[PDB]
Amino acid sequence: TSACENFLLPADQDGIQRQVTIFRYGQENSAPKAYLQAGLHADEFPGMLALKYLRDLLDEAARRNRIKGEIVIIPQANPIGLSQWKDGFLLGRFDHQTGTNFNRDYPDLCQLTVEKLDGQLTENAEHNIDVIRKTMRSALSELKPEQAVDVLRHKLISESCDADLVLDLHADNQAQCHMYTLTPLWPAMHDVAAEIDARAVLLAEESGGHPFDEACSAPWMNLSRAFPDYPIPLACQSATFELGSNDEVDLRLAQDQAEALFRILIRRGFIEDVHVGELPQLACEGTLLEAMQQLKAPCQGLIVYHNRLGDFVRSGDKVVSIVDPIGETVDILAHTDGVLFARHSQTYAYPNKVIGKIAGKEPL
Amino acid sequence: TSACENFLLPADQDGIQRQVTIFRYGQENSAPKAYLQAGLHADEFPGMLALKYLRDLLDEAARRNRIKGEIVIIPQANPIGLSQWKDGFLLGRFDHQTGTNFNRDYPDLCQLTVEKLDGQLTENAEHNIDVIRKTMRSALSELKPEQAVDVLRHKLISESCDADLVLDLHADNQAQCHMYTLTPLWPAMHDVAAEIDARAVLLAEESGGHPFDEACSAPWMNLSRAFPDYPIPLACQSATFELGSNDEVDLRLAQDQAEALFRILIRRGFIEDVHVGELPQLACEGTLLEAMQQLKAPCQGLIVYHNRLGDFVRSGDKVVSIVDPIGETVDILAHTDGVLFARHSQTYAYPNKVIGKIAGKEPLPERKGF
Ligand SMILES: [Mn+2]
Ligand SMILES: [Mn+2]
Ligand SMILES: [Zn+2]
Ligand SMILES: [Zn+2]
Repeated sequence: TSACENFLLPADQDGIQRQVTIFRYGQENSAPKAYLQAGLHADEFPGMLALKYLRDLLDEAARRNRIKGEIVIIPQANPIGLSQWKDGFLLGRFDHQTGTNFNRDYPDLCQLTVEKLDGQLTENAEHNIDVIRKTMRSALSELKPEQAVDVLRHKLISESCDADLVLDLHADNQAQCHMYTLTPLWPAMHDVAAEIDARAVLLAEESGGHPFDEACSAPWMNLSRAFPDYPIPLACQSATFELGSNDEVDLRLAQDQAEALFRILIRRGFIEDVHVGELPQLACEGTLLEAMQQLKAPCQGLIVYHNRLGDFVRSGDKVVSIVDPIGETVDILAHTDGVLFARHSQTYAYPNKVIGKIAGKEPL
Repeated sequence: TSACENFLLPADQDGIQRQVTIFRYGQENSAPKAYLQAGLHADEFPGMLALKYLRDLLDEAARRNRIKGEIVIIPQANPIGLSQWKDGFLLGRFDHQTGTNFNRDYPDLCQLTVEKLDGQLTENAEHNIDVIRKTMRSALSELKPEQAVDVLRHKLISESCDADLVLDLHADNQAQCHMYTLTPLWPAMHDVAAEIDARAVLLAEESGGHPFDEACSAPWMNLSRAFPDYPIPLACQSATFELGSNDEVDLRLAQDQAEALFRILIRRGFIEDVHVGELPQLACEGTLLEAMQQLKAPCQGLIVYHNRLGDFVRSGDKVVSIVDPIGETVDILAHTDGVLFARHSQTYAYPNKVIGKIAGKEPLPERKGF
């Protein structure tokens, strides 16, 4: 009662062909559609173990015949990064062959569909959703990527663009559970943030060079703006969950995160004959990404933190110092009030290294 | 206060010349000699901060004119590794240019001196120590390394081989404070182990491919065996201190470790007009390296630990599992009673990855030849 696909990438520079294993729990192309992936950055582990245990919960839901939609699970979304060992360490953030970030350069499904949708939209929002989703699938079918990493990105967006719910599971080098989403999907995804116990929710309409979560949700916002004459709702509700620290692999945590993801699926109509009960209290407000402070090391040296992970800090507070063991010490200050939701796992800096993050409000 | 030397390495593949900063607090070639280095593995930080604070303590001792010997301090013994960033991470264990481990392929000063010492030894132990140390310095003078990493290794052993006390400050990926020394320097270095609060003391006569600590202490043991007709004491007392986890950078800890290193220097006659007092409780017995179990991942996957760092584990206990999130789970057991003094910081495995260490007392059948 669970489908398993092993999608084969083309051979890399060493002639090695890698596979993306994809699990599907429901009725193909039916009902509501959910997409959950982990390990796009192959060195970010908590999502991998969480989806292993979410599978155990969905295996039971399938046996009890309780799966209402199509639920797509990819515990290891990036088998290219997962092979990239150097000197005994897994470096899973950048592609060795291209040097590019695994969570950048996704297709713009607005740019690829605006031409095709010219005469296809009506006053019926539900019609527009089905037309836009079919157009997106067609547009992607016409693309012929060659590099393993481009083929990987292509498959992942092909299997997620038409979903109602998309959770990209990530981690930071040393961080509290936090969430990113498209600004206008707040407060729509309050329930998701609450269930996973996010300690920061960071909002943007456009962030970097076309990341995966924005590749899924942004097109609905940009098409709405392209065709203001028609009802185009934000049909694909995507978010990035930073579930914790890159190396935070704990049995209890992964089980708790799997249970939270299961509760999210129940709340959004993927699981039948299960009572959830009261939504947990959200521990933070949604804030703009533009209001977040990156703490940067102005020089090389030891990273000495004066604040614990998750401390509420005030503008002017000494948060972290760079200590040259054969030289000088430099103090680095908070420039905004907020929560120090991220630091770093490797306590040595190079100049301009991001060594921490504070979720602020941008007051005036 | 102190002498400061900036020893220049030859230019690397990008034409960049790196320097090793060396501090000296005493006279020269004087009294007892101490050598302390940190960051030979450039991604191992606790020793770097500890020696910065040990310098603060020695600056004050120098101002008060209380340094009795020569004390040599190198907080960052490896400026080659310290530059080796890849994808925003510091890879400080292996040399990019040679592929070699920074703490391997040191000179065998027994092999380099046995020929020269043929007719130089007498019934006077103290004479033999001075003869062997002078011979070691000469033997090293004759060597002409060309590659930056070989020149670096050469300088570090040249400035440490003739020391009475050598502490090579290291860290492990995720570990409790623990110590390695030459088997016959146990119990001699019980005081050192006690002051640094080692939770494991691991003994070997020869470990891997010629590491630094053994390069300093082994020659005395091997020369004693080469010339059994003469008194050759273990003149150079070396140990490796794994001070904690690679990224364990804490003000309190570095200050506590600096204070402990200072107390070791006082106990061994390097600091005047300071009394130390009662030796702290030793937390563990000295055990053989061959009695230590390396836990190895038999396959790739998530590393899921069932035991906390520092837990006492029994033979047969499930300590760690390798979990393929799209496959099977494999359980890994303790095969000896002992303390799980090390695990690992990066909780994903490749086959044969060492993912933990248990300090046992019974020698294990598989642990021969390291
Ligand atoms: Mn400081
Ligand atoms: Mn398990
Ligand atoms: Zn990420
Ligand atoms: Zn080391």
